[PDB]
Amino acid sequence: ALRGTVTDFSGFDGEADAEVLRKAMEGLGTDEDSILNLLTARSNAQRQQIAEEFETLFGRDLVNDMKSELTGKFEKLIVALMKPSRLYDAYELKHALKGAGTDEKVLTEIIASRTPEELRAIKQAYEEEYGSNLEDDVVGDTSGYYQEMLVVLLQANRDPDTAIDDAQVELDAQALFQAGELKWGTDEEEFITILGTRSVSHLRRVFDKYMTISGFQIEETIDTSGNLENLLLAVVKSIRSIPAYLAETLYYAMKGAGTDDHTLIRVIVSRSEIDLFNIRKEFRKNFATSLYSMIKGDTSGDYKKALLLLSGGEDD
Ligand SMILES: [Ca+2]
Ligand SMILES: [Ca+2]
Ligand SMILES: [Ca+2]
Repeated sequence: ALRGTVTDFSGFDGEADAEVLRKAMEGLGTDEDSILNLLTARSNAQRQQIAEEFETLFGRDLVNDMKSELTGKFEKLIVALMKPSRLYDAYELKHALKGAGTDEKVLTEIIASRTPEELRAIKQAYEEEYGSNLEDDVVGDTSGYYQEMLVVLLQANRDPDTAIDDAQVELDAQALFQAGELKWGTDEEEFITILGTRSVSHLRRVFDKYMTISGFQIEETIDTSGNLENLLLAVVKSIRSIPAYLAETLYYAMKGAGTDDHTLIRVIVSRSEIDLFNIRKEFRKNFATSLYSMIKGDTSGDYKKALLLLSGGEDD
């Protein structure tokens, strides 16, 4: 059901691939086309192998060469594509942890939308790479019940789908309606436990029960909102549908004045092998154009070409 848009290339020769990229860059001048045609059509594990082979051939590090050879957004994209899947979310989290200038958007997006499995892998990749504990660094660079919600979620311990108890559904719906009357400023532990810990299917029932109880959907309570409110929205939307949430994220990365390339790159690279196909379907369903068409319009050059190759779905 969950389908990315990049898969293992058939008849893969890592050595041949290394020589293509070498021909593309050796000398003054650069063949961005050959580079982006190659790497956007190889899976991430194949890219790591291509990098290995490149080093043995040329004696040179592949990513460093592409850092000097390439420029701007296109460089940032290619270098993102070269990060191993296993470390990519751990890296984007580190990049976003900066004490005062901490990038909450990224923390929220990743933690609210990743599965239990994905979180404990991220938590392990993060300690190996950076020699510190993800939860502690998060705690040290965040505050309030935003921090609390995050730590809870980082416990990667959500309830599994079981049999539905409508009485319990009645109570939580009632508890979240009341928490929302109090503007998410009281007994925060309670609604954190409900939203951060109860099962996916339980909570989808809760959202409907809530709408009966209140007249409005739970999203309409939150949206000029704080960090904690953005997290509740991200968690709620991720509960309803992860690809929808991530389609929405892509949309706002582009809808305004310029482009939030940081987000565009991250969502495409990190989702390219999990559920980007599903993301395209939600984006078309909910925003009335292909994801392809919005990339085409908001991006240019080789950067755009690579992004469209990764994504696909022109005739969506
Ligand atoms: Ca060159
Ligand atoms: Ca980043
Ligand atoms: Ca724009």
